[PDB]
Amino acid sequence: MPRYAMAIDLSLCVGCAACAVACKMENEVPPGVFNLWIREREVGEYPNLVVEFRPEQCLHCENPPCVPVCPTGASYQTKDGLVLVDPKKCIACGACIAACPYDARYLHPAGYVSKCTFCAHRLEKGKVPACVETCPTYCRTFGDLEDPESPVAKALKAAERVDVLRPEQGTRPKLFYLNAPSKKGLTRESEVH
Amino acid sequence: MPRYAMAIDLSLCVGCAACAVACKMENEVPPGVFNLWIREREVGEYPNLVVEFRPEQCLHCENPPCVPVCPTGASYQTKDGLVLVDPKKCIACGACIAACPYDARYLHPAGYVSKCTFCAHRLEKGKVPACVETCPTYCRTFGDLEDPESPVAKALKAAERVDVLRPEQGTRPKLFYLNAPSKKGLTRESEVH
Amino acid sequence: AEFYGLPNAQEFWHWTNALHFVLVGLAGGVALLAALLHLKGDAEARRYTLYALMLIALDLFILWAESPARFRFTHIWLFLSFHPTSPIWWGAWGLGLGFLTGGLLYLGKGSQRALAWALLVFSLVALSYPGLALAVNLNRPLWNGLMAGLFPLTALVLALGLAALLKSPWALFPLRVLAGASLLLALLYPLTLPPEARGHLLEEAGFWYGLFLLLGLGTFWQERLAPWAGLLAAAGLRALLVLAGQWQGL
Amino acid sequence: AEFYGLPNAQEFWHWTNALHFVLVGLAGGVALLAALLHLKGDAEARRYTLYALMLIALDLFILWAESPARFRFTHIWLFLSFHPTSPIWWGAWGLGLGFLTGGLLYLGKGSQRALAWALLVFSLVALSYPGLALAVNLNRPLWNGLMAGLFPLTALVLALGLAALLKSPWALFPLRVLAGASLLLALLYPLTLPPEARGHLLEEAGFWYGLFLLLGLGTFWQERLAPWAGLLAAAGLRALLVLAGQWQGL
Amino acid sequence: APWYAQEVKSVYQICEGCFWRCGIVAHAVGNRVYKVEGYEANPKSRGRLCPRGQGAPQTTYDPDRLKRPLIRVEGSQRGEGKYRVATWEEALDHIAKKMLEIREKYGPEAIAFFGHGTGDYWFVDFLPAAWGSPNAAKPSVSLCTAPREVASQWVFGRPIGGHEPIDWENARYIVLIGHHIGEDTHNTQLQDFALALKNGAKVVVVDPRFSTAAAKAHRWLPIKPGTDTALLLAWIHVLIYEDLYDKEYVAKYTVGFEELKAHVKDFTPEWAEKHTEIPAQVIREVAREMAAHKPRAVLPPTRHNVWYGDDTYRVMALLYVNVLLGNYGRPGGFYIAQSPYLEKYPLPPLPLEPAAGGCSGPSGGDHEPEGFKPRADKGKFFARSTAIQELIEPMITGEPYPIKGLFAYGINLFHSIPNVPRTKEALKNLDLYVAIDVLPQEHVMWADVILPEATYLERYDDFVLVAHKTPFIQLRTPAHEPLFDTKPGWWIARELGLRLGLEQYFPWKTIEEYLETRLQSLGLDLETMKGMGTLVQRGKPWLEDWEKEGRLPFGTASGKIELYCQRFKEAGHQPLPVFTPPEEPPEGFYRLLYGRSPVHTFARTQNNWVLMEMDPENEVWIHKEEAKRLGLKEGDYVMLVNQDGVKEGPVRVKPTARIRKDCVYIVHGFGHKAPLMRLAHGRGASDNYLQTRYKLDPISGGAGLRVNFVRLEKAERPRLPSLTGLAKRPFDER
Ligand SMILES: Nc1nc2c(c(=O)[nH]1)N[C@H]1C(S)=C(S)[C@@H](COP(=O)(O)OP(=O)(O)OC[C@H]3O[C@@H](n4cnc5c(=O)[nH]c(N)nc54)[C@H](O)[C@@H]3O)O[C@H]1N2
Ligand SMILES: Nc1nc2c(c(=O)[nH]1)N[C@H]1C(S)=C(S)[C@@H](COP(=O)(O)OP(=O)(O)OC[C@H]3O[C@@H](n4cnc5c(=O)[nH]c(N)nc54)[C@H](O)[C@@H]3O)O[C@H]1N2
Ligand SMILES: Oc1c(Cl)c(Cl)c(Cl)c(Cl)c1Cl
Ligand SMILES: Oc1c(Cl)c(Cl)c(Cl)c(Cl)c1Cl
Ligand code: SF4
Ligand code: SF4
Ligand code: SF4
Ligand code: SF4
Ligand code: SF4
Ligand code: SF4
Ligand code: SF4
Ligand code: SF4
Ligand code: SF4
Ligand SMILES: [Mo]
Repeated sequence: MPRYAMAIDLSLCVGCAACAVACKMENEVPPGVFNLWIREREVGEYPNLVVEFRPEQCLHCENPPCVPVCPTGASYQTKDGLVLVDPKKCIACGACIAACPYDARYLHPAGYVSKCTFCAHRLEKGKVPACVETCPTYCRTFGDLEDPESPVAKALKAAERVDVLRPEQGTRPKLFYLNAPSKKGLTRESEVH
Repeated sequence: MPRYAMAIDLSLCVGCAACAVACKMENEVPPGVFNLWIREREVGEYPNLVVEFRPEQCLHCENPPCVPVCPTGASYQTKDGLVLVDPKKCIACGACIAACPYDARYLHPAGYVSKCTFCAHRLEKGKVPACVETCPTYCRTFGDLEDPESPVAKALKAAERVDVLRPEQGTRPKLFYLNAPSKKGLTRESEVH
Repeated sequence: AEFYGLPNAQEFWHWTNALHFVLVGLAGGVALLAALLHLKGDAEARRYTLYALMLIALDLFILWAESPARFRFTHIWLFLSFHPTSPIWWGAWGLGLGFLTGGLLYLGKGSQRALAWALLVFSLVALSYPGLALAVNLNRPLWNGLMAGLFPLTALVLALGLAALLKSPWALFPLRVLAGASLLLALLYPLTLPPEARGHLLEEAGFWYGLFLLLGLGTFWQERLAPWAGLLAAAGLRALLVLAGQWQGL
Repeated sequence: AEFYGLPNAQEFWHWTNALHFVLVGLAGGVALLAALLHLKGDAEARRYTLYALMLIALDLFILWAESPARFRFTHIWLFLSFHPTSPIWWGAWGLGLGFLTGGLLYLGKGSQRALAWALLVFSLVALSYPGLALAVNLNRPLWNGLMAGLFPLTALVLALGLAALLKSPWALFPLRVLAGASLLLALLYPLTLPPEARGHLLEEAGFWYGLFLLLGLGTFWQERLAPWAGLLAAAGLRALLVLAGQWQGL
Repeated sequence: APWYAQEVKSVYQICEGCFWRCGIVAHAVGNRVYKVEGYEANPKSRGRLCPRGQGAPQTTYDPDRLKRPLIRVEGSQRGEGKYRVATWEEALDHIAKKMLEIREKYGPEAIAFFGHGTGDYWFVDFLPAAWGSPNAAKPSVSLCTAPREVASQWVFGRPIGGHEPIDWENARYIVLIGHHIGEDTHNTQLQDFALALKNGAKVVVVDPRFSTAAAKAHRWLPIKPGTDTALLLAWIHVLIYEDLYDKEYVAKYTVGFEELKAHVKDFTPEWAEKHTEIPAQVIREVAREMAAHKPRAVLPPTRHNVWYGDDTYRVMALLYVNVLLGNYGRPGGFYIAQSPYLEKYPLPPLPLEPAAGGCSGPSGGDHEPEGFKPRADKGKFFARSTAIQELIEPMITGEPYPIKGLFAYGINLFHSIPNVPRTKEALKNLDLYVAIDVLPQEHVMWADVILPEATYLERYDDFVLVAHKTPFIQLRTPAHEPLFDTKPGWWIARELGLRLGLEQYFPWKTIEEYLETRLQSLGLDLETMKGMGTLVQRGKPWLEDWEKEGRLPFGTASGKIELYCQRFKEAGHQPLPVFTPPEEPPEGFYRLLYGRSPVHTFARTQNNWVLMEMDPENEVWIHKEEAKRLGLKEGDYVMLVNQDGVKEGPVRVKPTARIRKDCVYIVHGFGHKAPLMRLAHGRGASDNYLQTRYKLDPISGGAGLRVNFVRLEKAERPRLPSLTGLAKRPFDER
């Protein structure tokens, strides 16, 4: 009944990779694969140099292309907006990896697809995700989008600007980048070459 | 040698179609068609009500899809960045209309295709375009993008944010929108209902 | 939502053009039949060449009679320049040269197998350019890549459907193979679109679309309904995609 | 441009899932030959029905063999859930009901030639699903709408190529017709992509791409070159599009 | 082919697009103005122009534009549309003959003169007085500005004027009450408002509707309609009681500040929030923030003020807040506007001269024994201005004597005066009704004699003087000669003036003769005036410039803050307690709000193809949730029915939220029933045809319009001609 979301204030992100390492420890994510990673890009020339530190992970899209594509039904979207995988029905076919626009998904060495989970295991015991917990810069917030006392809700309200990766896709990403450092918005590789 | 562009401050635009009427008059654009129009869209409920006023017209794309697709060579891009039509070669096939992602062109009743000209007629004799001159609010700026002194260059340098329509086609528009009213950026019909 | 003035988002290609689209299909595909016939050395190669010439003439005549610049006489520029990136330019040269090539074939002058291979290549240019005249407009969500597949296969169902009404024995089998291909790709077409575009195709058309899909199934039933059904499905499908795909839409 | 950790942008369908793509082409294509040969009454309807059962079974083995989830036996769910939105789901049943149906037809029981109508339907589902399993991913620029057309055309080039090597009189001509349709759409494909997607395709594959296009031109020369040359072209293109399109790219 | 490559002739010319009268350059090629532009030196345009200014020239090249005089076929009813062409000579004789008859058995006061636009000087200010009728009026007085002009005359000794004196460029905090800037598209104030925003000017908008100006505001207060005086009184209370006001300023330039403090004792932000519906914290915060910025915090007074019957009180209160902030005459919001010096053309005094009243008896003293018959609306309200809407009754009942005969010089009888049925009864009963206009509107075709005026581009007009920081004088020169059988208003007035014994008035034989005399006075001639289109003179704007000279401006020597000892005495109340809870809409109904389209002027631009093509119809604004309970969606049409049963043609419904649930809003000027104006005929709903009733302001003659309620009834989409088809009719000067 709530709508779960994450917001990252890029004006404060320094791209130390604490959240990324906190995730790997908690969810014991295996070597070679990542639920969360950081992307750092410069937009250039001296008087006007800009560096964007951007953590990336499952955005738990509100209209996820990775769910419909699943033959088994292991890829499901929850009543509060988490996209999860039930490994019991997963046939490790990769259809969801093909349909995910963000590279958030991987094949776990135990034979099923995995990805960030919004720390489902903590959300039920009433705790905040591990990446949100460790953050030194206080730049990431979480909560129910519909509850206006939520740390995501209050941050979205305070942001000067709000962006999302590949909005042109169908998805409705529920991970919001707040104050993007470059005036043109979130950095893209086509805007370099 | 210059690279011609236009900048419109949306924080100042009030959608009084002055520019749209001035162009109609200056360029003798016949009745059922328009080189310039204003779109107005509201975003949101009671305590967060934003209204975006947006003039739309040829963006004189740097990578214009409306040029390669032309059979005759009527549709052409100038060395300074102007996209124009040599009516002497135009066969009114409508290929350029199919290819423009911005509804910027039309079939003029004289038998050829037309559209915003960046007032090439005034540019050549050292004047600024009709839309730019008649504008109570002073929200539009024009110039050579390469000259740090030109009014567009300055406007872009002083902007809080810069946006362009359908950036994901890869046309590289040369009509820049400054300081958009909504935190999420330029308004799209898809983010409605 | 509200405007002062209006964006120029109205239909630029009319019922008139959609007709040109059905015709150039016929034209091109009959020029392919005439080429392949001259190549087997079959006796019917002569009159199929007359027809491909007629349909080429009928198509250039309505391309010109429907042009807003029909009396400004600017089409000459189509032929005095080089625009390799433009489908319509390719189309003008394929048909045009394909009409000379097929002209000499008819008049037994300027060689004859070397002219039949030429007709073969120019008729592939003419069968190929329509789907690409649509498909290169990546801003129009309905004119996706399949248009480059749907248009060539459908131009063949038109030519073979015609050949079979004229009672040529070789064609009622290729007509069923190519009509099966066209109807399968036409049925999977909507499933290839982003949700909002499929929903737009279904609202604005479909019921017409779905009727053209059923229709074409009669190409596998009764012997003399088979070419009519195949002709009308292939032409209905071509015109419907041309009228319904002129949308930028968000 | 620089990362701490890495996006999971690694290839997800390897050379083994490119091999299955080629076999399900055959499996679905031959299952179509079989039902049509039934429906038509042909003496060969049996020979081809037991081939399609082997090709189908070979593929379903390669499908489980290459799955990292094999010894976890999770495939039973492929058959215990309803998931109409999923190309792969439709291919599990299309090849599963297509198997039973081909069994009840080879063991001459249950029912006759009302069952060849069901085999025809299931073979169309099996011919259609890969093509859409790629095209459904609108985030992959190379896997555009044409995949839904290039895969069914290419699966029949594979089935008719096999059929022609097992010297069936009927197979050569339709193989050279669908091979022409296949090769012409394959040529138009690059011209259908946006410039960055095409550039990616020509640097990653291409040669390989332009090789298999050239190679395929061999279906229109001699015999016992023909079925081979069209068969290597169809499987080249199929495997290369699965391999080169796993790009997300900006 | 393009006009700018073809030979051109420019001229300095005033825009008649609306009454702001911007200075413009007109570019003609032969007999046609292709382009018009603002110009730098001119203090109004400064190089820019609004949409209406840019499109204004097409009326001159409109195929339906009126060309010949016309006289009503004898025996045909006024309304029925039967006319026969006439000669200027014959039409002008017919009018004087008729006018003289009314004057021999009734007197000259039996002729009302209504008018608007530049040439209203001739028809409304000059001709009427030279003829002896006090029944001269314009809608910009009792249907617009009267409430604030009266409030201003009593509080300061000055007008607010046509170019309202706000020092926008130094303003730091601005409070707009119903003032919609960006929709109301007066050139210079758009420019200034935009420059204020630009320099970090934070703007507060009070309006029951989220307008364009609200779209640029730091705060939007969605006030319950007709409740602004309670919000103004509570702000007066916060600046006085929290002790935030400018102490010195009141001490040196203010009379009776004490009466105000005691009056406002109980009007607290909690008393206000109850009627206003704006939270009490917000009411407090807004007054504090404005006090923190003084003297550079301004509540500029809006122009259209007739809203409800109490109006002069709301403006008085708004002016007290400005006084309490110390901003009048200081850089921040009010500079002091002086009128330019251009000497009048020498003439005998006029039979009736005006009374620019404000104090010590400016009502009916000269109207009682003073010569022979007072303006016919003399006892209806306190103030002395003539009210257009009150002199209409005298034509139906013959009450205060009788008004047979009426002139309408460029004034929309059926769109600018409420209660259209009553106005039609009144035209029925008249002996003579003349209308001077350009297009065949619905009220021009009810006239005995229609006279076609020449348009602003084909005409010379007496100079335009503008009171300003730097007073200036503007001159308009023809861009080309009149078309068809068209004549300028100066010429039509003189021609009627010679026919009714007024030769001493109208002596000059030509307008350039007339213009050379006033230019002599200043030190120039006609050709030089044409050279520098506009003339700026030296004046004053602050209080220092006044003060150092040992003078102050006003009325009586110290702005009287409560504001007027002689109303108190014989009228009743001095202070603005009339917050007077407003009558509410009955259930099933909505209050009818109205306003401007950035691209259309009042009603007269609805046949303009360049402008109708930008905005072809109006659209009714209803809250999203109301249109939903009703069964209305985006593209639906609806009829508006008022509390009195009047229905207004099908209008498009506009279910997007930016409005309270109490209300509904439509742009004024659509709904024409005038078949001869082919592209304005049958489009949108007319607000005026729905404004059946009005609450008379008992202080400032104004007719409160926002007192009408309307309900929506589902209707069919309308079937109308194609606008492009009509817009394409070629213009032929025959
Ligand atoms: N119901 C309602 N009434 C209103 C208003 C409202 O919002 N609602 N607004 C009020 C206000 S604020 C004002 S200021 C007034 C304005 O009221 P008006 O000035 O009466 O308004 P318009 O509708 O422009 O009418 C102008 C008339 O003058 C004619 N005309 C235009 N140019 C010329 C010219 O050069 N010469 C001549 N002879 N005629 C010309 C036009 O054809 C038309 O007949 O109306 C007021 N009345
Ligand atoms: N484009 C264009 N511009 C013009 C004109 C034109 O014809 N066309 N005419 C000009 C003239 S002469 C005039 S008089 C003006 C008219 O324009 P204004 O002088 O600006 O008129 P207002 O009536 O103050 O403002 C209209 C706004 O008042 C609101 N309103 C209604 N009731 C209330 C209320 O009870 N309280 C509050 N706070 N607000 C309320 C409506 O919601 C609307 O948003 O514009 C002028 N400029
Ligand atoms: O077609 C299939 C593909 Cl591509 C994979 Cl990866 C799997 Cl596991 C299965 Cl079962 C089928 Cl049917
Ligand atoms: O295919 C064509 C189309 Cl669509 C047009 Cl509009 C024109 Cl003008 C020409 Cl010449 C050809 Cl070939
Ligand atoms: S903790 Fe914050 S700054 Fe560090 S990697 Fe995570 S998002 Fe970036
Ligand atoms: S890998 Fe697993 S979760 Fe992903 S689509 Fe296949 S079965 Fe579903
Ligand atoms: S980001 Fe990708 S993997 Fe995550 S929910 Fe969205 S589509 Fe699925
Ligand atoms: S929410 Fe949990 S699983 Fe997701 S990135 Fe944070 S710590 Fe990892
Ligand atoms: S003239 Fe200025 S305010 Fe008017 S539409 Fe153009 S940019 Fe906007
Ligand atoms: S319509 Fe004219 S400009 Fe456009 S592609 Fe055709 S010939 Fe070129
Ligand atoms: S805005 Fe239109 S005309 Fe201009 S370059 Fe882009 S597509 Fe071409
Ligand atoms: S720049 Fe030229 S074409 Fe563009 S709006 Fe202005 S006058 Fe029109
Ligand atoms: S404000 Fe606009 S319409 Fe009015 S006179 Fe000035 S330019 Fe003309
Ligand atoms: Mo007004």
